[PDB]
Amino acid sequence: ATFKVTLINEAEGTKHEIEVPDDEYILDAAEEQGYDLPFSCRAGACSTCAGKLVSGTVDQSDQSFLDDDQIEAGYVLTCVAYPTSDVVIQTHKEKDLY
Ligand code: FES
Repeated sequence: ATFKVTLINEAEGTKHEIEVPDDEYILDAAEEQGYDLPFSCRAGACSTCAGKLVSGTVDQSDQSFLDDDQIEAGYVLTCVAYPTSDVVIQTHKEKDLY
């Protein structure tokens, strides 16, 4: 399957839509589609690529940085997240972390 992923940059007031394969991480699909997003480690072990879910679900089983409460709050490391449905997510949310 292929899921629609909506990227929202609150500070910039932008909204971009991408199509993401069920077996591709969101960050990779975004870049391929023309949208560069923040990243550093690209391995699920930092917070640079953090985003926050608005709706939809992801599989980010490979991540290691976020604690359970952060995940509960809707945080996602885009570099290692696969969409599991259509998703609405806010990007550039690193600063929200502590
Ligand atoms: S860039 Fe480090 S966890 Fe995604």
